[PDB]
Amino acid sequence: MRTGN
Amino acid sequence: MDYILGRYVKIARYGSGGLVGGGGKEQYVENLVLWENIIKTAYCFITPSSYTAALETANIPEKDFSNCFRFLKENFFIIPGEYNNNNRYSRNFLHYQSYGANPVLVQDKLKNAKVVILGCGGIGNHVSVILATSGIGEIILIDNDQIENTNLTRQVLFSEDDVGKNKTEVIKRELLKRNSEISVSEIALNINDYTDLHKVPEADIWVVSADHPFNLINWVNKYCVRANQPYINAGYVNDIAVFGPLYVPGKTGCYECQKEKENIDHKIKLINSRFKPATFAPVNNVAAALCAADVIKFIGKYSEPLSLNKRIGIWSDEIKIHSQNMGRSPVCSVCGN
Amino acid sequence: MDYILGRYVKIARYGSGGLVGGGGKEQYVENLVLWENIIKTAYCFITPSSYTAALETANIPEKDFSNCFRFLKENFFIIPGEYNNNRYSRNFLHYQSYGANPVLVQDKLKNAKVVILGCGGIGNHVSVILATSGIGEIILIDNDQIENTNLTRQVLFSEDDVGKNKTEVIKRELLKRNSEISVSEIALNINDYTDLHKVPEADIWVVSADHPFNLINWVNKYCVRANQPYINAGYVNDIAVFGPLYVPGKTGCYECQEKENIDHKIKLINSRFKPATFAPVNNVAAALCAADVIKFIGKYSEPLSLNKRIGIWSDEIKIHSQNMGRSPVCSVC
Ligand SMILES: [Zn+2]
Ligand SMILES: [Zn+2]
Repeated sequence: MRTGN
Repeated sequence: MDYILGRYVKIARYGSGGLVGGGGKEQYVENLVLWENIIKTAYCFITPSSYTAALETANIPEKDFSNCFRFLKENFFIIPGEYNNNNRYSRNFLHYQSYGANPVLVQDKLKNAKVVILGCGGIGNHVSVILATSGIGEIILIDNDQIENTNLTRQVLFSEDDVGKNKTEVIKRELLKRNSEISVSEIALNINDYTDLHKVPEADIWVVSADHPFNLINWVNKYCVRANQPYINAGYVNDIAVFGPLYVPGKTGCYECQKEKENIDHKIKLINSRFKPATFAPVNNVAAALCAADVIKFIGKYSEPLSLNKRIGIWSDEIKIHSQNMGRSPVCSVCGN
Repeated sequence: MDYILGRYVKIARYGSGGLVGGGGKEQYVENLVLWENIIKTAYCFITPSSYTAALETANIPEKDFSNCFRFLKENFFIIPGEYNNNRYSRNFLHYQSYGANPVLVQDKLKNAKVVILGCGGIGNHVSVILATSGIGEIILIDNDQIENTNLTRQVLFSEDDVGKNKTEVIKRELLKRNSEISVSEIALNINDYTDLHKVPEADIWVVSADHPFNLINWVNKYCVRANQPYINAGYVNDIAVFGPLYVPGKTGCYECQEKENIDHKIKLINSRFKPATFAPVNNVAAALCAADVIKFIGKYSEPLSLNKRIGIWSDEIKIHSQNMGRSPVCSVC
């Protein structure tokens, strides 16, 4: 949840 | 000035009193006397009736019937008789009605909408089918990639035969095969630099789901902040479905707002360059569905899209959902002071 | 004994140290030095190498290394090189990320029989996910024809299919996507508790149907008298719902946890009920339902809905589960 989608 | 009980309200004796309506709007009323009076009032509205024509058939005091009426009306358990007009999008109508909206009106906004799907991999595949079948007028498919066999896991619109063909091509074929009343178009393009974004048309909203390169999202943002172009991001980080933020020019926060030495730094770069998402249909689909729900709301304008000023994440290996704040910041290097 | 780093791991500088891993396994490391040491040993496994080797490879203190190895191995950021071997290729990193041998998981699935009791919204979605994931055999159960008002959620149906039998179309569309699977159809609709007997035996029953209303109560009691696993899935208007996943002798079920004037209106109003459908809600319930089936059969991870009925709102950021574990005082078990 702390990076690309 | 007629009102009618929506077919989506179900009642049920519960605990002391009872429940009225189902879903997010479900109300629990503890006083049995009141709950029963609400049931009596609602029953008077099963057929399109005016406040008075309904009170006359009620065997309760005009004061109570009135409090019961106010209850039903604000929760949209009863709606204007006009909001009930066989159509192919008939199903969705009850949904809109439950949010105090005019089905027809909403449907109308969707038809005159133009939506862009940037990157037609797993996310854009599901988003486009939801939007297409829901009544979105024009869809622009932007992807210059080819279907492989390993893609048949989350890309619901593909059959093995399609292997070798263009994604944008197969999607359109499959979208029109499900809804011929809408128009679909393709744009052979792949956002490599920041310059390529100028090649994407203007539209109500941009659904950005492709995950390449690492900072693709950051260019779509930058670009869209200056282009006054609305957009929504969707995807995943392995097992976590993620959707949002939903960027809206002048009324929302952008992606960058709320934002390694010598040898170690090269090791960092090699390991990441070696990254390949641990894709999984369930995760891909949850991300796509909720993204589409937000695009229909943003365009239908009948309820607030969830991902406004937020990056939401839904876990798959544990009951958990969590959102990161992304509200407007005056101190922003992309759209600040 | 070779070990290889997973492709699904990522790393980044954050706050004081950094993040290792992506998704639910993502762990934040405070000590900037411990972080740096974790990436240093991970680096020795981009290409497969045994423990001993990597150690004589990385110039980090045998102490700090051992720690980093176990860390990476316990979170499954590093797996047995044999687990790194195809059609179901993109699903292998997922099972690998849970410390399972993808080929063995991919095998349990191939040898499973799943029944889809309801081929509407959930049925369609659950059905295509299981098929493209490799569920060997799928039993499609239903007795209804495709309509125009359905193209909204049933992602498999097209305009040109309107009128045809659902099971017929779902089956065609499935074999069309995964030609190595075995599908079948049974023209049937559960109208009474005695219809369930007509339903085959299988690894699991995906109870999607929502007609009659008390169909889930029927299935609960019947599946207990057949020691049959099933998972309920659907929605209550705008709230997606999946679970509980019933497992004989391991979990609980849907049973554990006179003023004639009003009761008339009540029944009359409830009989006019029509669900407020919405595809996004439909899809979420089906996606998660399917994730639970794949896990239940692959044994690599715990299904989320064991002993629980989960609800995912759509007009609000919220997920909530109603616990309902085993109970003695029950009308079924
Ligand atoms: Zn900003
Ligand atoms: Zn029980």
